[PDB]
Amino acid sequence: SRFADFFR
Amino acid sequence: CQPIFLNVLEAIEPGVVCAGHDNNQPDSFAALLSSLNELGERQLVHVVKWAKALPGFRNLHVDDQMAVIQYSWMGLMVFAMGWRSFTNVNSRMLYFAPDLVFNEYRMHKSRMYSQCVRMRHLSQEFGWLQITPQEFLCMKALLLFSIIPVDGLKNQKFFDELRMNYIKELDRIIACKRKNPTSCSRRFYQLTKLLDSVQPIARELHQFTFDLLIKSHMVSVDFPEMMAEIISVQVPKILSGKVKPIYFHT
Ligand SMILES: C[C@]12CCC(=O)C[C@@H]1CC[C@@H]1[C@@H]2CC[C@]2(C)[C@@H](O)CC[C@@H]12
Repeated sequence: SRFADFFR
Repeated sequence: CQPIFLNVLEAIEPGVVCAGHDNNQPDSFAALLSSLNELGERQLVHVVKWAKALPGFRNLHVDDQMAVIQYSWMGLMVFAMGWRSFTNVNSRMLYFAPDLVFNEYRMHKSRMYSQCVRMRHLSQEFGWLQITPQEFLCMKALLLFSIIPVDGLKNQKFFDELRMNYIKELDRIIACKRKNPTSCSRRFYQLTKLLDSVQPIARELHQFTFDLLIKSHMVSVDFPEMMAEIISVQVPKILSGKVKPIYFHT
């Protein structure tokens, strides 16, 4: 997700 | 000497974040809650950037980095909001954003007056205890490492090490000007008590936002992408007892 994309 | 740790927290502290609320429109539960939800989405972006930049944060497993932020954003945001209220309008009102300042009327229209009163109280604690800008910064950092799953994290040891170091820093911020033991001891007591009080407040807001997500479609309340996801996947874990806050005192 967009949140996960912050660490991915 | 050089306040390396404090220089960092100060340097990475997020700037002003607006909610984009239309103050030219009459207050309504839907408009107000929708504006708070969008403010949460915006603040979350800044919280992610802030955290990733904290000393030692990258030592945590990537999955844990995401976890602590997903569990702690509420307390962190509420704490920062209480400080803003204290320093901007002296706790007279809840200063969520420059364009979203709650007075009694909005506290009531939002349908979360009781929770708002507690947040206003916390805000007043900042004044009653004479919390310094530096104590605020370190306390806020410690809030990011104040809630974990009972089953532990991916790499619990790295987390324990990090949390311990942040407590150590809070402890030295207290002994900077103070040269008396019972003095430092008293201050540490007050702050830990203060940090603990954020938890019950976050819990209530967690329950409130959860119930709101469930029936948002019925009350015309909009939840942004990241908010909706976190509130339905992570927040429940908290409400069902799987994830709990770390209290200094019990
Ligand atoms: C974190 C925010 C928004 C950022 C802030 O300054 C604190 C404040 C506390 C109440 C939260 C709000 C975000 C949206 C929520 C979660 C609403 O759904 C109900 C409680 C609101």
